[PDB]
Amino acid sequence: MLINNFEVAGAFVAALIAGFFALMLSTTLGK
Amino acid sequence: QANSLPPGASSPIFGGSTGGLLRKALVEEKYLITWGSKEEQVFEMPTGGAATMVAGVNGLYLARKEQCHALHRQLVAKFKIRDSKIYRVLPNGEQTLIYPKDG
Amino acid sequence: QANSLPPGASSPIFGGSTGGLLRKALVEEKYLITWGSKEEQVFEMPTGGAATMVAGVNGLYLARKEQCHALHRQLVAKFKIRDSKIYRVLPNGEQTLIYPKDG
Amino acid sequence: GMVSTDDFQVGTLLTPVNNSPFIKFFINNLPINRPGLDPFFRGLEVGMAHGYWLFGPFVVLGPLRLTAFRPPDIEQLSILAALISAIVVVVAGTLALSLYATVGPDDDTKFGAEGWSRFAGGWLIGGGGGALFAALLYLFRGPLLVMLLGIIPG
Amino acid sequence: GMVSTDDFQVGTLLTPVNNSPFIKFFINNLPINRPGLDPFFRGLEVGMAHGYWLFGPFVVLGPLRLTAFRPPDIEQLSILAALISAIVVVVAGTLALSLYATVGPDDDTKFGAEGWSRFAGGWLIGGGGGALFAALLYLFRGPLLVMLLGIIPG
Amino acid sequence: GMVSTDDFQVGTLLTPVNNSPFIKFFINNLPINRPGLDPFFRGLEVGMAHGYWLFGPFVVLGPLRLTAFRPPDIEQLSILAALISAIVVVVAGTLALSLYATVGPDDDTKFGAEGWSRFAGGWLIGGGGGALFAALLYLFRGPLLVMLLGIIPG
Amino acid sequence: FMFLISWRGYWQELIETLVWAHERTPLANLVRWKDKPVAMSIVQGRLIGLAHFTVGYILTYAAFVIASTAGLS
Amino acid sequence: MNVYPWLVYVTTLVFPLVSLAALFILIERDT
Amino acid sequence: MNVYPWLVYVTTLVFPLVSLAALFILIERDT
Amino acid sequence: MNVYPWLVYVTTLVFPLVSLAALFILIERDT
Amino acid sequence: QWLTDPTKVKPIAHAIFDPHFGPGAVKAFTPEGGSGPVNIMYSGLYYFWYTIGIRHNSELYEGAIFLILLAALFL
Ligand code: CLA
Ligand code: CLA
Ligand code: CLA
Ligand code: CLA
Ligand code: CLA
Ligand code: CLA
Ligand SMILES: CC1=C(/C=C/C(C)=C/C=C/C(C)=C/C=C/C=C(C)/C=C/C=C(C)/C=C/C2=C(C)C(=O)CCC2(C)C)C(C)(C)CCC1=O
Ligand SMILES: CC1=C(/C=C/C(C)=C/C=C/C(C)=C/C=C/C=C(C)/C=C/C=C(C)/C=C/C2=C(C)CCCC2(C)C)C(C)(C)CCC1
Ligand SMILES: CC1=C(/C=C/C(C)=C/C=CC(/C)=C/C=C/C=C(C)/C=C/C=C(C)/C=C/C2=C(C)CCCC2(C)C)C(C)(C)CCC1
Ligand SMILES: CC1=C(/C=C/C(C)=C/C=CC(/C)=C/C=C/C=C(C)/C=C/C=C(C)/C=C/C2=C(C)CCCC2(C)C)C(C)(C)CCC1
Ligand SMILES: CC1=C(/C=C/C(C)=C\C=C\C(C)=C\C=C\C=C(C)\C=C\C=C(C)/C=C/C2=C(C)CCCC2(C)C)C(C)(C)CCC1
Ligand SMILES: CC(C)=CCC/C(C)=C\CC/C(C)=C\CC/C(C)=C/CC1=C(C)C(=O)c2ccccc2C1=O
Repeated sequence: MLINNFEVAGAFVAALIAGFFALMLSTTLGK
Repeated sequence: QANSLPPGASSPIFGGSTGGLLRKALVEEKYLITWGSKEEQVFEMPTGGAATMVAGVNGLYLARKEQCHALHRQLVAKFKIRDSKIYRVLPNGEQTLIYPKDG
Repeated sequence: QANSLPPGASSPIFGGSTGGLLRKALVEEKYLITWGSKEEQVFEMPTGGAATMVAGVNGLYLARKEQCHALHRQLVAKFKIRDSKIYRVLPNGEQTLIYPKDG
Repeated sequence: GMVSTDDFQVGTLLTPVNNSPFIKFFINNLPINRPGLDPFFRGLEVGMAHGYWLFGPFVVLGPLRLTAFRPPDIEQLSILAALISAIVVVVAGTLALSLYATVGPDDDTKFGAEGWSRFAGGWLIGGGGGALFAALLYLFRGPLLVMLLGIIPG
Repeated sequence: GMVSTDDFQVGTLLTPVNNSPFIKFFINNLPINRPGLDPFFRGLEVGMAHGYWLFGPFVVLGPLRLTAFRPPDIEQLSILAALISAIVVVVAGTLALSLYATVGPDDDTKFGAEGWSRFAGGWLIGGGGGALFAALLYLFRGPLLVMLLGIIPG
Repeated sequence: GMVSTDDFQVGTLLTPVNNSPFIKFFINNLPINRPGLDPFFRGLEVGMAHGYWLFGPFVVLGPLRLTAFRPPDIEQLSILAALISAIVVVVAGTLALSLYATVGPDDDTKFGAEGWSRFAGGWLIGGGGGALFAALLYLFRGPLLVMLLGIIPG
Repeated sequence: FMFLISWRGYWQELIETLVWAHERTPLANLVRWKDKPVAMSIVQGRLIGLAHFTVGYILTYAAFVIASTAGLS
Repeated sequence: MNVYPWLVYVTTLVFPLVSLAALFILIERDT
Repeated sequence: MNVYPWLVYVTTLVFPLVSLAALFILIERDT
Repeated sequence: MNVYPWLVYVTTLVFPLVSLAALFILIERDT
Repeated sequence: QWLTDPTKVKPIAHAIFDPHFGPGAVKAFTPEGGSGPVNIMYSGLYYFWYTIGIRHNSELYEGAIFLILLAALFL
């Protein structure tokens, strides 16, 4: 059994948390 | 810059609130209360929060003359300070005395 | 017009090339060499081709200072002219001497 | 350190939502604040983004949407109705911008009444075009969302 | 009473066709005269009104119109032909407006040559858009002029 | 006689490719050089010419073209694909024009950043319109290139 | 009943917070009102509450007195 | 039936928004 | 039947209006 | 299959050209 | 599906969405019993995940979640 769309959406919520922290780190590295 | 004090008056320490000036202070009118304090002490802002004023001459820009006259009655009823003078600042930089108009 | 010689200098006979001036001479800087010839004699252009200088003072506008300096060294090494003066020309028309500085 | 004010009398706060440099880069290079742009192009880009997204709720959620309706023959009426709906919403926004313009704006943009009318005009063309472009990509989402070359022969 | 002249050397009459206050409100707020408008938006609104009505005579009266032709198979050809006809009439108007602009206009507008070229540009986009909008609502007049919900099932 | 140079120090050659008077009338009345035009109209006309020709290689040469495909049901997909392809090429040109505009142009045009943004906006609207107009004439070239009146009855 | 019970100075202070929220929202403080948002006046608050009370009264009873009598059968 | 539906679209939807825009011009432009 | 119809559309319809517009530019612009 | 192909269009085609346009704005504007 | 027969069926990296493929390549990168074109994995991760004891796609999913949140923690 493969992975449905709801768990891919949960992985995208987790990646959004990761993307926010990457977006904060890259800008404060740019200072 | 746009809210520069007259020479002789120093700014009280306030951390900035959201209740202060709006676009009317840029385009129509704003107001300025200038008083003299003998020490550094803590007064409630008329727009929310608390500020600390220093010994000497302190000036504060407000959106509204009733905000200034409420600040003035707070200084009288708490700190016995009666030399507040209230100016109306126009956006070109003109300053006129509107309390005490008698002197 | 946009490339006008100083009064006293005459243009050498050249049929104009494509190696010459570009937009930088309009917008940033250009350079001007003036030399003194005793006769009309045939010299290689630094930008390609051949030109003839007439007797008198000849002025030429070039994009770089090295083109003017190479033209001056070719005039020394072939035709024995050592009074070339190289100037730096700004787009507003202000004139300064850059070769020789010492005199 | 994070919450400062510069001007402590103006009723505003310098906060990481306000004062961090990537949001200031995003907002100051969103079209209405992006430097070196005529108001017409600003309204055009705002219109294209808006009119592109405005097609979507009308085609998924509107009165012509179901799988219980009549074939996908109703789907073309759905795309056409959603396209007209997004254009008329852009027209109402254009009416809003140009009624703002024609009574004479006072605002922190340095647009005139003429500048906001350029914005209104760009808004209308960009919005109707964004509606049309979203409708064309919705018509083309059959071959877009699969490998079209492969089921077709030759 | 009704007819005055208010500068009697100037060959004009000030008449309730001329000088009624709602007629002056109408004419003075048609888009070529409505104050606070950049010439492009004036052209845009003039084009949209004109290009919208220009689709009609070509579709009802053109070479492809009748009930004795081949089904509504020719009706899509009628709508497309009238659409192209109204856009090319708008293109001829654009050519007219911009030949007016490029030879250097002297008129009671304070448009320049550049201002009349903005009007020509807005005329073209608005006119072709008004043609396209009248074509889409003419495609939609089947469901528009009936209660569409009610004959479709589910 | 023909290869003159007028400013002989400027690296130029006035040649009959350069200095024929009909070539100067052609180039100096191309839209970017045509006097009396606002930059928006110049961009609009450049866009319409470009977007009209840009449809063609995508519909003849693109991934949906052949007579060995599935009836002429695929030809509507071909016309739609070429239409979206030409509009996205115009969008990329608009992005190019406005990345040129937003960074501060220094050029022989007397356009500002705002004038080049007007040109970018006109380029986008004209190019998408030229793509749409070429798509509509390529929906109509069946009846356009025959005597359509004549094979229809009544 | 909102206009009838809740009165003016609540709504005036609420509109002052809304005025602050509009002048500090980017992409939106560039759109300005021509007439300053204030709360409705005291008499206007009474009148708009009366107008809604009256409109709702009449339409509620008209709906009842027509559909209950037409639905007798 | 005996209906002009386009007239309902004009006078109940288009013309009132038209009229409110005209009264907006009447009540907001100075002179 | 050997016909190029698009060419008839170019030089009998489009190109004469093109030519009258170009001649209008030739006869109505000063210098 | 289990593909989000619209995401492939966004992040492999649209978002790189988006990013190069944004980086062009970063590297070509004075202050 | 690879745990049921590790010696015949090949490891799969990920699936392909490239709109440039014609029909020959679409059927070429599709395996037998597959519903579209994929990449055949040549990096040994299935053998890695077998030896370290992953037996389900749900354990692979919680591994994916844990590595995204551990990356979020390090940023
Ligand atoms: C808020 C409550 C609500 C909601 C969610 C809906 C929703 C809907 N109604 Mg509706 N309706 C409502 C109240 C509501 N109605 C009321 C009070 C009435 C009056 C009695 C009606 C009368 C009505 C009728 C007559 C019809 C509907 C219909 C519909 C459907 C489609 C309409 C449409 O596309 O609009 C368009 C939507 C938009 C233009 C945009 C939506 C707003 C966007 C998505 C907000 C996005 C914000 C964003 C996320 C945040 C910013 C992001 C940024 C910071 C990056 C839709 C599902 C139609 C239908 O067929 O029913 C199924 C229909 O014919 N309604
Ligand atoms: C030879 C002359 C001629 C001919 C044959 C036509 C033929 C037609 N006209 Mg027309 N027209 C003409 C001259 C002509 N017109 C002139 C001189 C004017 C004044 C400039 C107009 C202005 C006009 C308008 C405003 C409309 C037509 C419409 C139509 C179509 C109506 C029939 C139909 O399909 O029902 C279908 C009926 C509808 C689809 C109407 C639906 C309801 C509409 C959308 C409400 C909004 C209409 C409103 C009045 C316009 C906005 C006003 C603005 C100030 C806000 C028909 C094709 C209609 C049309 O173009 O259809 C797309 C229509 O809306 N004409
Ligand atoms: C004036 C006389 C006249 C009239 C009424 C017509 C009418 C018509 N011709 Mg025709 N024709 C004429 C003379 C005329 N022709 C002449 C002299 C020739 C040259 C020999 C031709 C050659 C010709 C050909 C070859 C064809 C026609 C065709 C047609 C039909 C459609 C064409 C069309 O849509 O045009 C477009 C119409 C417009 C762009 C707008 C019309 C004008 C508007 C409605 C005026 C509105 C003013 C408004 C009411 C007042 C302002 C209002 C404001 C104050 C509010 C149409 C019924 C076609 C056909 O198929 O026949 C059936 C066709 O192929 N004609
Ligand atoms: C130059 C070599 C070349 C040529 C001629 C082609 C041609 C083609 N390719 Mg291709 N390709 C190439 C190299 C080339 N490719 C390379 C290096 C790659 C990368 C590996 C690809 C990958 C590729 C893919 C994936 C696909 C193609 C496809 C195609 C076809 C349509 C694409 C299209 O419409 O583009 C658009 C064309 C334009 C927007 C304009 C063309 C340029 C104009 C005509 C120049 C005009 C100049 C003018 C005459 C002079 C000025 C006139 C003025 C002075 C008056 C087409 C026949 C598609 C296909 O289906 O194959 C059949 C397809 O899917 N190619
Ligand atoms: C006391 C009551 C009151 C009254 C009579 C007015 C009256 C007015 N206001 Mg004000 N206003 C008020 C309170 C009031 N306001 C308050 C409490 C605030 C917040 C501080 C504002 C802030 C405000 C601003 C910024 C502006 C006005 C403006 C106006 C004028 C036009 C109304 C309008 O814009 O339509 C507004 C319509 C709605 C609120 C309905 C919302 C419907 C939704 C959005 C769907 C509509 C669809 C549409 C197509 C949008 C979809 C696209 C979108 C998703 C992009 C009008 C005379 C404008 C003006 O001065 O004109 C030049 C103007 O710029 N007002
Ligand atoms: C960082 C490693 C990585 C790599 C190389 C790939 C590669 C790929 N992915 Mg995947 N993806 C990843 C992480 C990764 N992904 C993660 C962690 C998730 C869970 C949220 C996903 C969610 C995902 C989905 C739903 C899909 C893909 C798909 C694809 C394929 C097409 C590209 C695409 O649109 O996806 C877009 C991916 C996202 C929008 C989210 C990715 C988030 C990652 C972590 C950002 C990467 C940042 C990176 C570490 C920084 C490197 C910078 C460097 C350039 C200097 C492609 C082969 C598609 C596919 O299956 O092909 C047929 C598909 O539909 N990915
Ligand atoms: C919320 C919500 C949803 C989600 C919708 C969404 C919006 C889902 C999320 C979609 C996305 C697009 C999440 C973004 C993942 C991007 C990531 C991890 C980036 C890493 C970049 C990195 C490490 C950088 C390295 C870098 C550093 C640090 C530098 O210093 C400079 C270089 C470089 C840039 C390379 C759902 C609908 C799905 C569910 C319901 C729901 O509520
Ligand atoms: C004077 C008057 C009158 C008359 C009127 C008339 C004449 C009418 C009309 C009318 C009309 C004539 C109307 C119209 C209209 C329109 C419209 C409403 C339009 C539109 C459009 C659009 C919206 C478009 C869009 C677009 C663009 C632009 C771009 C791209 C494409 C598209 C499509 C998207 C009477 C006596 C009766 C009354 C009083 C007043
Ligand atoms: C903030 C942000 C975000 C969000 C975003 C969003 C919200 C999204 C989106 C989106 C969108 C919303 C997009 C869009 C778009 C669009 C387009 C791309 C358009 C277009 C168009 C066109 C192209 C048109 C054209 C035309 C014209 C104009 C004229 C004529 C007609 C035509 C059609 C041709 C996030 C958080 C996530 C991340 C970070 C940032
Ligand atoms: C140089 C020359 C030549 C060449 C030429 C050429 C190259 C060609 C061409 C051509 C072309 C290339 C043409 C074109 C065109 C076009 C057009 C005509 C267009 C259009 C359009 C339109 C009309 C659009 C519209 C619209 C809009 C804008 C918006 C909305 C949508 C629409 C669609 C409506 C020769 C040698 C031969 C001769 C001499 C001169
Ligand atoms: C996921 C994954 C991965 C990664 C990994 C990592 C990087 C990590 C980790 C890690 C982990 C997963 C871990 C863990 C752990 C656990 C623990 C650590 C536990 C516990 C418990 C307890 C209960 C304890 C208790 C105690 C204490 C408290 C102290 C000491 C002593 C005693 C025992 C008492 C890999 C790539 C390989 C593959 C696939 C996926
Ligand atoms: C030209 C024109 C009218 C355009 C239409 C303008 C547009 C877009 C919507 C129309 C306005 C709307 C819908 C609301 C605003 C009314 C408002 C300030 C209500 C708050 C308020 C409430 C709730 C009370 O209970 C109350 C009680 C006693 C005294 C005062 C108040 C009071 O102030």
